[PDB]
Amino acid sequence: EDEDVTFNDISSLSKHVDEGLDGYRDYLIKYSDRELVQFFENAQLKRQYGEETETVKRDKDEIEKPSIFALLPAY
Amino acid sequence: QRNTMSKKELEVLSQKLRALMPYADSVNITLMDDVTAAGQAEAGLKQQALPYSRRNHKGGVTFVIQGALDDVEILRARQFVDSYYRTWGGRYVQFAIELKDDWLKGRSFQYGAEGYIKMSPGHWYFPSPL
Repeated sequence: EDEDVTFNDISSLSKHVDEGLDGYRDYLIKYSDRELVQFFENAQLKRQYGEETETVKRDKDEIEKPSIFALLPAY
Repeated sequence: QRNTMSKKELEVLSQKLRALMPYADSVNITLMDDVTAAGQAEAGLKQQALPYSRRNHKGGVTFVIQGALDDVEILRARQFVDSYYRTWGGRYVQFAIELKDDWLKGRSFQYGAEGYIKMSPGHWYFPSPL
């Protein structure tokens, strides 16, 4: 409800909206189980023909990356 | 090169050795060349095709053999070194043999004078010049 800032551009608006959902995104990520979340993320992207092996295991602050559309089923 | 003695001193040395060895009638002292020793060492490593590095010191030469050697290489090296040691002993030339894994475990890195190691995408280490 704060009209305290008005937006120069697409990215400024988009980020302002995005940062608002994080109170919900936290709650979903607290209780889902990350291995599913990542599995779905990699699946909606067509990447590397949808599933491929990983030689190396490397965790990339994946907590802030994950889309809500990935989080919901896992929860 | 590394010994400075007179003939008299050498004779005295001879006689004292003879006193230590009551079964020997005499001890013959022979002067050998350091350059010869070092050269025969390096020639043997080339002849065996082993990869190596050489380091020089005021009183010694060190050959460092390190990495992921194959079992044939390890066999050859063990045989050669064992032969050399029995001829020249271990005082002047030393052979350092080290099996070890590939450097930095298969991380990627920037190896200049300002190098660094990637831990993961998004993560830099900057530990030392590489």
